[PDB]
Amino acid sequence: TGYDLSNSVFSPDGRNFQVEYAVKAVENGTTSIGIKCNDGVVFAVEKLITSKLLVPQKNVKIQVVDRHIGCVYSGLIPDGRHLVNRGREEAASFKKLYKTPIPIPAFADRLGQYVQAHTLYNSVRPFGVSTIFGGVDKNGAHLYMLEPSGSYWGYKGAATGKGRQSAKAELEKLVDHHPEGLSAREAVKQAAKIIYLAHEDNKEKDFELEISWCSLSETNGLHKFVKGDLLQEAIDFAQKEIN
Amino acid sequence: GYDRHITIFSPEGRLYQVEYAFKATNQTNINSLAVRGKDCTVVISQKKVPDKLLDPTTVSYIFCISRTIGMVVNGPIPDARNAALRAKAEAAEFRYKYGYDMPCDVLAKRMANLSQIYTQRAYMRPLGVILTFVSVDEELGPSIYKTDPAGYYVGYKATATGPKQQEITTNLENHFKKSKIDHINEESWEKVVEFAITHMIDALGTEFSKNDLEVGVATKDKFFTLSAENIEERLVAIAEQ
Amino acid sequence: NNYDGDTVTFSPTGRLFQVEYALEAIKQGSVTVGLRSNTHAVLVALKRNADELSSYQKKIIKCDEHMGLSLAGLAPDARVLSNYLRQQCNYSSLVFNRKLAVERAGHLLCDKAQKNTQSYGGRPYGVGLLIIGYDKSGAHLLEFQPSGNVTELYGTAIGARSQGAKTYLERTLDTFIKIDGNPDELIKAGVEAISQSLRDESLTVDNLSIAIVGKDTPFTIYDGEAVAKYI
Amino acid sequence: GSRRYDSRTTIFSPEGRLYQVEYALESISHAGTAIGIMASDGIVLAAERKVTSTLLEQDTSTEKLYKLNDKIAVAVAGLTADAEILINTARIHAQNYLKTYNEDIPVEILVRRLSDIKQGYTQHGGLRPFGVSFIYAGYDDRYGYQLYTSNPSGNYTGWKAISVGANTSAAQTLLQMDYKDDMKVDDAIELALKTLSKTTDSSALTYDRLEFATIRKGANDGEVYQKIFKPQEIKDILVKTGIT
Amino acid sequence: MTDRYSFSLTTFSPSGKLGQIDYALTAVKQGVTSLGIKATNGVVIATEKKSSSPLAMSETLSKVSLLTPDIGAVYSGMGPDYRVLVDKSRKVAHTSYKRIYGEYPPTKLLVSEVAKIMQEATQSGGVRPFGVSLLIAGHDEFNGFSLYQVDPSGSYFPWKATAIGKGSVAAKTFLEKRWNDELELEDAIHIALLTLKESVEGEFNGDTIELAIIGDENPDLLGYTGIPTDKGPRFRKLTSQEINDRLEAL
Amino acid sequence: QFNPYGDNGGTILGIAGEDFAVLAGDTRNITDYSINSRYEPKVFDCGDNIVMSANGFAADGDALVKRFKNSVKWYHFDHNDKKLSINSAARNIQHLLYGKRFFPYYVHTII
Amino acid sequence: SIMAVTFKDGVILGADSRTTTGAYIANRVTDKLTRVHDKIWCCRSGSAADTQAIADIVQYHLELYTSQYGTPSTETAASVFKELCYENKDNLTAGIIVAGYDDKNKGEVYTIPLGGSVHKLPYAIAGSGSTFIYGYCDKNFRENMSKEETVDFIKHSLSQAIKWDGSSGGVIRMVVLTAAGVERLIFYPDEYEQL
Amino acid sequence: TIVGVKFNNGVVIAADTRSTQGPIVADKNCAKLHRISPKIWCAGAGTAADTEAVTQLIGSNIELHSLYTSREPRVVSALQMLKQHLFKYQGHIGAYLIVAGVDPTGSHLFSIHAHGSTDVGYYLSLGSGSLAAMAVLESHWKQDLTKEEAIKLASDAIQAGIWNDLGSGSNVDVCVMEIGKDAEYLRNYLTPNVREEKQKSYKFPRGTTAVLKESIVNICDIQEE
Amino acid sequence: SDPSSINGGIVVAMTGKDCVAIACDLRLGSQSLGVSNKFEKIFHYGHVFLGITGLATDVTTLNEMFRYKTNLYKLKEERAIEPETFTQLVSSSLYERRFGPYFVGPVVAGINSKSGKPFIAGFDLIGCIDEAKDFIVSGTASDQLFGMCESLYEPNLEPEDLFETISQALLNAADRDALSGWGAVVYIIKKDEVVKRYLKMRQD
Ligand SMILES: [Cl-]
Ligand SMILES: [Cl-]
Ligand SMILES: [Mg+2]
Ligand SMILES: [Mg+2]
Ligand SMILES: [Mg+2]
Repeated sequence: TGYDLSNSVFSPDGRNFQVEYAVKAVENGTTSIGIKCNDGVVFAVEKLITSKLLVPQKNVKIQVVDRHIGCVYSGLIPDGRHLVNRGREEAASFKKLYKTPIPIPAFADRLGQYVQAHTLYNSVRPFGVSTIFGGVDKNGAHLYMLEPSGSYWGYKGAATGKGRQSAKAELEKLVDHHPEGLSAREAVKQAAKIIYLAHEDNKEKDFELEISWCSLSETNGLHKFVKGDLLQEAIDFAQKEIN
Repeated sequence: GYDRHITIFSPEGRLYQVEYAFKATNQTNINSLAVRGKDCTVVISQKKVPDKLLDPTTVSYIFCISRTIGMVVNGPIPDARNAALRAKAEAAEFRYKYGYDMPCDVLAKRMANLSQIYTQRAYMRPLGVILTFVSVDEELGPSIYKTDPAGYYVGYKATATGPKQQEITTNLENHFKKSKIDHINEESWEKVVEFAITHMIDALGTEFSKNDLEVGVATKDKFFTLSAENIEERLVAIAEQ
Repeated sequence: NNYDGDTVTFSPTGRLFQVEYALEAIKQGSVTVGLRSNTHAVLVALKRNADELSSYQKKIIKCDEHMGLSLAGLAPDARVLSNYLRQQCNYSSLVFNRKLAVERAGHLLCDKAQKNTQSYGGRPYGVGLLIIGYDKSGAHLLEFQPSGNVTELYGTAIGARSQGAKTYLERTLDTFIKIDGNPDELIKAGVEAISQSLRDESLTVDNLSIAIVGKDTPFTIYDGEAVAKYI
Repeated sequence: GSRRYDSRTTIFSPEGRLYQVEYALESISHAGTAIGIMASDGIVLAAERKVTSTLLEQDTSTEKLYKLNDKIAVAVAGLTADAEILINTARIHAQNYLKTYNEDIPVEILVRRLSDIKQGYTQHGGLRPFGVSFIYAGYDDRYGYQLYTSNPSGNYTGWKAISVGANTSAAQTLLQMDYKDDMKVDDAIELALKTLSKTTDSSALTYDRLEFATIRKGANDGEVYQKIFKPQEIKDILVKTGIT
Repeated sequence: MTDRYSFSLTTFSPSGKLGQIDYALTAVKQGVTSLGIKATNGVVIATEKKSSSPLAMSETLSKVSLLTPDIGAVYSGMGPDYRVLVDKSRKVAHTSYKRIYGEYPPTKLLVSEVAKIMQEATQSGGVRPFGVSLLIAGHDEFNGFSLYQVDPSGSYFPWKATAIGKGSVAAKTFLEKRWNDELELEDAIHIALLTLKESVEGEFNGDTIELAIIGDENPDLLGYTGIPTDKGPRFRKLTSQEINDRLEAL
Repeated sequence: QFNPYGDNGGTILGIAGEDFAVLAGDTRNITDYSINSRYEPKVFDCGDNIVMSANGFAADGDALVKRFKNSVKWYHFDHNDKKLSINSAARNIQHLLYGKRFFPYYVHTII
Repeated sequence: SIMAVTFKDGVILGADSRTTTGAYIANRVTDKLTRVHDKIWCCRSGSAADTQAIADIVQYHLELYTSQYGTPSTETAASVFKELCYENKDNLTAGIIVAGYDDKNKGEVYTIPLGGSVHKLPYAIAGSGSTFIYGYCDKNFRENMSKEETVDFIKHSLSQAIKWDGSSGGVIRMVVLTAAGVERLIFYPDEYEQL
Repeated sequence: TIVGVKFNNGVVIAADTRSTQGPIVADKNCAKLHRISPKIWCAGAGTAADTEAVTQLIGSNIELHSLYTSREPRVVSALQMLKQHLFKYQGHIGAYLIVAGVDPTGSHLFSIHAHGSTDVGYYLSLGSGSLAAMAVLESHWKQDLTKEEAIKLASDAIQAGIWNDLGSGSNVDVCVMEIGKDAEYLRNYLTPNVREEKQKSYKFPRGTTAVLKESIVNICDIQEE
Repeated sequence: SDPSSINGGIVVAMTGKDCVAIACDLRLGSQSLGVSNKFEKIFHYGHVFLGITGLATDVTTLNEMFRYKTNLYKLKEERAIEPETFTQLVSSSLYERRFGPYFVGPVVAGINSKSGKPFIAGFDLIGCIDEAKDFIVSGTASDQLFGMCESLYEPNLEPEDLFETISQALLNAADRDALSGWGAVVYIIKKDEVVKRYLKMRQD
């Protein structure tokens, strides 16, 4: 034993226990989800209201990369911010050289390679976040989810955090009941519901819902936050479904 | 017992971190197979999409390194993509510096040397992957060259990699014992892919749908992967005889 | 236990013990309170002395004309972080002729603290900060933790016995937020809040430290007989 | 991080000893014995090759005696590969001195330089020391014939007669017994071989298990000649002195 | 990142042993047998092509490698370590010699450069020693034919004949009885094949044996004509057929 | 060839009274024979009851004033809001100017 | 004398074949139409060494781009050229016209003059001999020409450029970029001089 | 004067043998034909030290590359390595080369200039006598030349330079690289400039020169005994 | 101003039958001013001889450099360097200073100890090898030396005849150069004996 004391060390299994311990930090975090719709993607996250002293709608968790990519994550929040800062550098240098905004699959690998690099040495710690991200490019909509190991895949729906099992079950129903697809406005409503349903795992404290979306028709392929009436409409739909 | 944590010699003269990287290779539970035709080199690999939420089009362990070279990986995807990106960069740099397309065997050697360095230098860990490079080389013809975490590499008539590699290896061995040639004597790549799939079915003892497989084909001056419908056509031909 | 030797090591449950130990240094530090209305933001800090011959350690640092913070924990780390804020506030002014947003100031602190938690050789910052400011979107109050977590709040408190002041503010939330255009009443609420964290000792003239920033009020610190008014 | 695996090669023990230097000296104590004897008219270098084979090509082999320049030579005891690193450095230093001052390097200056390099590895860098002890045999016009020794600590000392490697305790006693100040090279040759013959762990001392050299003013008029003995010449001097 | 292993991973133990070098030698012991024999008019180096799979093409894996036109190398131990050493050995022959003196280095000096690289892996920061022992055969104008062994420590010794790896102890005893100072190259090749048969279990033929010589100049292998002083490489790898021909007269 | 310097004209004047001081300057900014601005302030209040003007090449003048104003700000931070005396400001400006001795601020400064 | 012209089915690149060292024609059969990708080519003018070095670097960048992100756009290729030409403007003398065919965007033409600036145009002319055909090309160019019309337009235009510019001459090379593929054309002096 | 001429089954290069410092002839029999690899040769004009040095360097790296890849070297590899090196040094390495050779891809002929620009052709010429040579090549070259015709054309182009260009002179060196064959280096293929016998012998009577001192020089090492 | 003609001086080398000869003047000056008449320009490393003309500081520096390199060569190789090998070493060493060269005109002379073949070679200041059969010239009166050598020289001269030819080539060439003369030395080299002769010449 001792194989779990240092990053980048293979155990006799062929496992990197430090990365597996980083996953535990992710599992401890709040719930975040991603839904791929007809012409775009929708991101949503659970924000635990630790106290009444928290200013509503101020501690924004979802982050934009470039102008067409949204990123949300569960686990250690600073680690997620560090990853997004890198993502923004990667996207900037891509656009600087190639002119076109970075494609989502291209952007996914940039994060993937960077996170994977933090599993190669004992002088660094793995990332304590699973990141759900995506957006619209020339080839259409893309949704991704990126783990501490650097592993990522494309998704129809994605979920991570403490209420991931509950969320996943809900996402699987949507995939089955909508083979032709889901609209952007529908996805926002469904996203609100799923976060509310996934809040049963964090039922002690009350929470604040935060949603964002990129859609070719609804937002011109740009990342925007769901605000005001459209947000309230989604909250009402969500509250109706739990009762 | 820190001789098991970093790449230094144990009293037996062994490198345990290298041996444990070999074990990570089978973590995906995927089997790959590569064979050579007359004009082509075919590589097939099991495709497993366990989650319904996954976009199955993005789930792949076959990579297009250059126009001519293709690479299938046995091991975790992060290390797989690490190796893929490097191999792409190395292939591009080679063409720029030396004015011709990097051969499959030379790329394999280069990646093998990089892997060797990780077994000797302490700060760098080995990658938990086995890289199988395929092409139709302009000098050597159809080529299969495979690299592992030890930094070892060699050319192959055919090869198999994964948990059930031995069953596939023996199946292929027995075929080449009959035919007494170093390749599949077939004109079209379509029939070489059919051979590859047929012999994987026989070795593993499992039937395959169009979404259970992943196929890569190398011809002269290009390497390409088959779509689900291209594979379906391949599976239909197998069943009809 | 075996996973607290350095900041680069997760525990089997996914915890970073060196960060948690740095968090512990804040709890040992003297209490400080932050709270705001829509017009003004106030810092109140209980300063700590070594003995009767010694001075009372300063708790509040000015970062710009419109921004500053109070500290709890390792004071030298607060000097490093406050110096960084001063530079960032200053870079924003010189280059963009733009006063640095309090929210963006928090984002910069978060990212600076984060780098120290993921790299080998270094250590996390051993201090907590309460940043107040008045920018283009009004009054603000932030709470900085050396884990990297920064949080915008109406009011809060950090340090030893800070839970008492934090509960008081949680009750008074609806009252003190409405104290607009009245600095003295907002400070009173802050002085009354920090009083809920006192035991044995009481607020004296060289014990209490208060700071305020607002609409037409530059960040100014009050010490000595300037705070006798509020005792 | 990396600290976990650091042996810390450059630290003191509680007793004030340098661990790695002490262990390097232990390594050197198993190496083939090398002897240096200084006379009034020259210096002798004798050394024992370690358990050789009949299939070893002796006439082209060199593991003990090396040439630094025309005036200075060294006998090695320890890791041969380590010694060659230092030898090439020493050879360069001598050439640098010659280029700068247009005079051959004084023996002590060369010895000090190599000894300073060894010292560095014991104080900084975190690397293992060179597992090598040298016997320097050389001549210059200031001090004449000189014998020095250096060890992994980087400490060097001057000698009339000295041994390094295996069985130095026994060897040094035998040299101390028969050495005299008015001794000559031919007598010193005999003493060196007699000492090795008694201290050797082998059954008998033969030509194929020896390297031998002399630095003589026995060169035509006021100048110095180095003589690295050939296998046949070592065989002849063994018969002459009456050992075989 | 940065390589933070700036300290030695090979250190002296209380007994005076350098553990990592000893363990590297143990890895060499496990390696497949290779040997070298020096004749009056040439040198022969040989080893077994231990194929890891019958599907593998063992011709693509070269255990015997050309370093210069007149110098060749073979090994026992870890193949990947050998491969990178050959790359460095080939390059150092150019950078530290040919680009200076306009000619290829003599065997002993190229061996010295290889030895130096292996010594440095035994002392430098954050590296393990090379897990190979090399046998380097070669020729040059002023030293003639020579055969050198190079160990993980960086130590090197010239040999009349020797063996390394699996069955070296038995093979060296076999060579001691057969070797003399009047051997012709063909006699050395014959002895090499006899010695190598003892350590081989399975198939013993031109396809499972790798054998090269340092002998006469090969003007047919030069690639060009028109310069009298250039007469072609002395290094030559024997073909599968050429080996089998000599196995009939075995 | 690129000439990194220019001449923005103008003229400044400082007079020290018994218990007061004045620093005057025209508001015209020019290049060659053209007027850039009829009102471009040249004399600045730098805080701590100090006024400053760097006349000549306006780009270097604006840079210097900007850097001195900055120095006043940091002097307060580093030395407990102590007032920067005019003699201390003068010495500080000497170091700002001489810091670019081999690529000068092409200005005549007065405080 | 180089030019690139967009038309209905795609784009055509055209160039002369003269390379000069002063008044000596160092090469009379030069190929100034160079390939940076399957259907992205460029026209080179100025220093032959600079323009070759640039084109080689671009080809490397687009080969690596393709391996990671698939086929690049013509706009992307022009941006890589621009980045090299702009950032190394003090040390380069290169006037390049980038032309390519997408299926989505069809035929596109970008010109990159000395400074390193980029200009997207329906057609572009460059090189020393371009000066003499500004009037002709402006008067005779139409959008959505046929392949045969565009070939005639380039042939006639470069013919005049060759006629008047001593730095230009030899054969008129052309490269046609369409959905159909890549076609190389050549026109000899006896053909184009009598026009 | 250096030339290169393609033919049916390969390529031939040729060169004169004059080296000059100003109006003076430094060497009358200089070797301007260099070997990069066994079947890749190049001729060099311009600064002599540069053509030699740049050829040796690339030839060294080509050899190492050939060993690394287990393949025979290609002309495009030497061409690419040369041009990138020369380009990097912005023409300051005064090497003007004609690179030719045969490899598994076929037979090739290229020119290289000091600033790093390369050109392809069936016939090429470089140096101060390139205009005299090119005049001959433009007059007599045709497609589908035989080996014998190409050698003739190549040497005739060099002769044009020898006679008409003052920067060129002495002898003609040739190298023929045919596909599927060893490259044949023909040093002093033509010798049309042998000096005539002198009218007089200038051998002096012994003791003609006045001497002050004599002494034996010790070249041997320090002696034994 | 021109570094190659501040100090002045010349060197010439010739081949004979089983012998070589190398000679040089003894002048060192500061343009018009004569400073030394004992500045020898020929050095030797074992049996290989090297003459160096040009800037005197570089002549001295290179000598010290090649002594340095040939001494290490000998320790490692366990044999003396040969003329052909040394020639390549000189070329290599000079070209490494391609864009900051030593202002010299080296001349190598010697006999291969194994083959017995006579060898001479010349270089430019940056390493180009001129390996002539007949003769090599260098220095401020190289034009003069070229004319003398080209007319006086004939192949296969015996050592004692070769001495007269090279001596008259140097002497009469130096007498037509303002920056050469002030004495002269001639080395006659055979496979295992070397004779050095100082020549009597006009001292203006
Ligand atoms: Cl490599
Ligand atoms: Cl061109
Ligand atoms: Mg490692
Ligand atoms: Mg024209
Ligand atoms: Mg004179």
